[PDB]
Amino acid sequence: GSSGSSGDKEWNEKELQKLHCAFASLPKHKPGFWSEVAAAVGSRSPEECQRKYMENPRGKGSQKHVTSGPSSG
Repeated sequence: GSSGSSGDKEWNEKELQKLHCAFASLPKHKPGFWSEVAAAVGSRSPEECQRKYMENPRGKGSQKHVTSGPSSG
């Protein structure tokens, strides 16, 4: 029947697949990897593709709210 989920800062398959796809299609050895994956993930920003992935890298991962880890940019 009916269904849907609204009200939870999250992406959608279309995005994910785009994030992963690109992330896969495109090399991670590249510089503006985000800018790239962001191309296909246009749906979102390249700076977000990181924040997103960071949460769901592959498995558990690591989250940080206060006093972020090592920052470089």
